[PDB]
Amino acid sequence: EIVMTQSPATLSVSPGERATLSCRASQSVATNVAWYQQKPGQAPRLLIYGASTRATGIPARFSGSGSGTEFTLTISSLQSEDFAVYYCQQCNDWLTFGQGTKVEIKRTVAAPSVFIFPPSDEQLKSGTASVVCLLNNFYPREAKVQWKVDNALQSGNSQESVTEQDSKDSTYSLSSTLTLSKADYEKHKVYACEVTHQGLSSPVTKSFNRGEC
Amino acid sequence: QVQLVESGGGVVQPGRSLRLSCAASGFTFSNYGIHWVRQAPGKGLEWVAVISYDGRHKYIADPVKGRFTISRDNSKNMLYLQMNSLRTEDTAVYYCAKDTSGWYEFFDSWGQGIPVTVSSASPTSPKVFPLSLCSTQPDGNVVIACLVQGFFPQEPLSVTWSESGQGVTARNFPPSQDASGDLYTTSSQLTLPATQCLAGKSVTCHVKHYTNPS
Amino acid sequence: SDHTTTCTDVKQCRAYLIDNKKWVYNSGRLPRGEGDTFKGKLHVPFVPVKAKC
Repeated sequence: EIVMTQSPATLSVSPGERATLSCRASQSVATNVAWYQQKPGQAPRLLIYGASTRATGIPARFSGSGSGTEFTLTISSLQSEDFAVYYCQQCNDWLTFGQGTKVEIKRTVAAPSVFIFPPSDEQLKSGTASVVCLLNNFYPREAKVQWKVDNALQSGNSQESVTEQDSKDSTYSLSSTLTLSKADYEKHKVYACEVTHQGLSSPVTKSFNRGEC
Repeated sequence: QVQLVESGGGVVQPGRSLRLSCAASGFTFSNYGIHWVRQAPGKGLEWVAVISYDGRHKYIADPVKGRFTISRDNSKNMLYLQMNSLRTEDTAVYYCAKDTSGWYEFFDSWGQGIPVTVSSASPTSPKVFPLSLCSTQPDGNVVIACLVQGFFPQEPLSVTWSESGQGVTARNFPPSQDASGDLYTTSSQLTLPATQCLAGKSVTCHVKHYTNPS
Repeated sequence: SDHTTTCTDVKQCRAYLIDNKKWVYNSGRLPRGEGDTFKGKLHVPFVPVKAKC
């Protein structure tokens, strides 16, 4: 219907009155479009934070609050906090079709730099149990959200030959690069040693998945 | 109050009759409409209707209409959105708009469908214990390289789904086209000893809450 | 150009203009117009007068 080309985000660093503007390409993302200033996470608060982009609906902490501030249905990020961080797409469920807002991602100050945990286990008794020797290496809670893991098979800087899983936020909004020095037991078993070189901005971390032999 | 949250992403292969069961909370689903919006995590409330449950005529909305039959029950407060004969389009978080008299505006913490099927391969988690050479780290590397569980839902854990010490779980990574979640569950070296260290993976592929010690 | 989904139909929607651009005298064949004003006594041109013939 009224294609809601949402403005991408609600800018906020300190807790302040932002507006998760969510433009509509066709028209104003409005109550007829039923933009509803939704602050939809995947599971959490995946509902109309606004009410037809006019008043604070279900998923708002007054941060996805309903407000058509322009053609942009601003999911009003009033006092936007770290918990207010959500894709506050004023999701139009218009009268003809959805035509929902893509995203107006509210966000505040977050992502503290935590210690990249040296959760690096080598091709252990169960790690090397498979015919393919696999280390189980991580850099949990890495300072930045990015930790380009190089399992370093025998300290070999094994960015390759290692199932370096994405450095996802482990526990403190901080990356966890689940590296895995991986080969067919010809390299990863011979290089049973592994230093999961995963840390903030691809920092080489001595996460000692250093398997004996 | 609009908690018409669709049933979780249900793996009912394309052509099956999924159910985006948006079981509405108290949101006047009888006295106000409960639309169904089969929508992605950030696609926008693509309503299947401006469903006037209060009104006589539900202003059908094409965006989620089509194989996502909105089984909205006004009295029962459940926009069940039964994706009857669901084609490969249910795999999206079916937000359910409170289409009050056909004003499809709300949503909920909606689940989804999943018009696909995944083989139930091994739910094992390779529970590699703390750092092989070191084994003395601030977080004991109780690492569960979850085996290749063809169903992605590897449920990685540090101790048999208990105390979950700093679980650095690969997102069921498809390193083997399956739920190969390298759950480097960095339970504290004491947490592994103080609590259990049975590195859990309740991988729905061969669904079983694993308890592999690490 | 505002429009509301409460009536997807245009039927109940009761569109009603109002005007006062120029000014005309009311009548029975005229509803109670919003403007009860403009008592501008504009001449009638001709006048019944007693002539001779």
